[PDB]
Amino acid sequence: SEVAHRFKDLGEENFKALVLIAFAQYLQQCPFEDHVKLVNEVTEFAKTCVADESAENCDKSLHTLFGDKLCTVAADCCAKQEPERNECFLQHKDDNPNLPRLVRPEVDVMCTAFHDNEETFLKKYLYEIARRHPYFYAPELLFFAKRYKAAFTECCQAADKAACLLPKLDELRDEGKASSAKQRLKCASLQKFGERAFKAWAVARLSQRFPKAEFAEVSKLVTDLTKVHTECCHGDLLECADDRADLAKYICENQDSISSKLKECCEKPLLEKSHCIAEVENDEMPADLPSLAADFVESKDVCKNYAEAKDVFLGMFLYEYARRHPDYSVVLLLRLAKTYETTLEKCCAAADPHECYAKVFDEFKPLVEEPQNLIKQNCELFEQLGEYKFQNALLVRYTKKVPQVSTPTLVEVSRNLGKVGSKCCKHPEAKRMPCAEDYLSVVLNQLCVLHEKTPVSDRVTKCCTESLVNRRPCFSALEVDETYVPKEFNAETFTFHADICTLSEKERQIKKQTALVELVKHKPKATKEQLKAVMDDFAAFVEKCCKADDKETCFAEEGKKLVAASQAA
Ligand SMILES: CCCc1oc(CCC(=O)O)c(C(=O)O)c1C
Ligand SMILES: CCCc1oc(CCC(=O)O)c(C(=O)O)c1C
Repeated sequence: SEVAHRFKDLGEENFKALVLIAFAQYLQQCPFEDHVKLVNEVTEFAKTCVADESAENCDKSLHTLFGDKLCTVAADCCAKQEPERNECFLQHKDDNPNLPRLVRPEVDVMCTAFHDNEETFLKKYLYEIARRHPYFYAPELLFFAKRYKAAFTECCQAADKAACLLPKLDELRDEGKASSAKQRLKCASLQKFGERAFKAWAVARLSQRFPKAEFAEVSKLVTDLTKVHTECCHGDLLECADDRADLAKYICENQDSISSKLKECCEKPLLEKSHCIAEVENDEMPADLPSLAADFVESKDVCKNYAEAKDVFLGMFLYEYARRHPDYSVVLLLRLAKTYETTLEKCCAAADPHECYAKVFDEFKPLVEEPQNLIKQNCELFEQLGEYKFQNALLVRYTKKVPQVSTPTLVEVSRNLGKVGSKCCKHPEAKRMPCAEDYLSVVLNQLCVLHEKTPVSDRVTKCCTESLVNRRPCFSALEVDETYVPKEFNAETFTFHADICTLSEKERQIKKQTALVELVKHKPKATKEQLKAVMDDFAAFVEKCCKADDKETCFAEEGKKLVAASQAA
């Protein structure tokens, strides 16, 4: 029995949680009650299996069972069988489910609901997160849940909870979104590009983090990590969590052979141990390391070694280059590796290979400078404009690049891209590139998966599917879509009401940014000069109307003077 297997390994508490997440992720629209129902029914069945490992259908695979249990509450998907049936669900996951925004009751109600029923208050948290983020890294969701519990458990018995809980909950919402985004990139890499693409990413990333580890060690770590994510991304949450535990054990047992910063991590609870290991900083770089040119460009055996085991050889190149460049972003290292490979492919087919591939490092110089100049520029701009204005600048840029993309996606993607400014610019040159460019890769992947749902721009498609590692350079190279036909104004789109006054300070900027997008789509060829001079107007329209006697009509009146002056510029 497979269910029995995993149950013992995970226990009843984790087993129940993971199954709840699996269900909320497949059928995101179904109510909490129903999932809870199916979870218990499934959990009890598991209990009978532990005992009689041949009872009902304890012989079956998790998918069969899980699928049949969901099919008692959903249709075409359920008509199919085994493989096809499961693939069906995976394809129907919704990255942008039409779910009501989630509002949180006053501190008092929460603590009551938490204290009264603790298991229920937590199961609902997992449910509400899993259904909105169909790809959240399961094992990590269990880690946030405990952290969530610790928040209430501590803050509800204090002097002023509002002050103690609200903050800690915000820190959790944000970090939970970042995590969700990082994991969405991992699944997309695996699902749209193949495991080879993910392995390459892992080697480079783990080699930067574990500089002292041996190639054969990193390779072992990479092979295992790949399996973990291959399972979590395919919906095999139980085995994923299981496998992820093993990997954490291994790493801790063999610390000395991997990194010296793993100590603090291995001295804590499972869930906290895994999370800690995944986020540990880079170990110090080994002292006396030879020059890369030695074994990779000067040696005359290059082509022979490349021919013998193209995969191991390139893998070794990446590890060697990555380990000594924690200052480079993972995508840049992958671009370098791609450049080196392309060179051996053509060069090793020449008369004198050596001569041909002798200057490959001169091919790197341009690739290393592009990212550095981009970062240097944009951080200088960020420092001058501040976050809000920087996001506006990016908003104008991206809309002009890909005007067809829906206004909600553009606004979300641009705001996020703009956060790269606060998140990375404060770091010194040395750590800026990994921070900025790898973060940009997560954000642009967001754009790509949201866009794939309803394609409207061949330019977004091409840049999203051509190369995983070149996405950022592809997007940056775009300027203005010259074939784009300007949109025609819509009264409703630019009519500001008094309801924007109740909305939070941020919910306002968001509205103004939404208006800026619509503007740009209407006047692509407009300049940043006019745009600014118009934005400041909208600001005025809010302050007036919002504080001017009983006026819900000012919105139509003040809005009239607005559009009038807006149609003029
Ligand atoms: C095996 C090395 C430690 C490690 O690293 C990662 C990826 C973190 C990242 O993406 O940078 C994980 C994980 O995904 O669970 C673990 C465990
Ligand atoms: C901090 C980096 C974020 C960033 O900055 C730019 C402006 C580049 C330029 O000045 O051309 C882009 C982009 O064009 O896509 C991105 C992404």
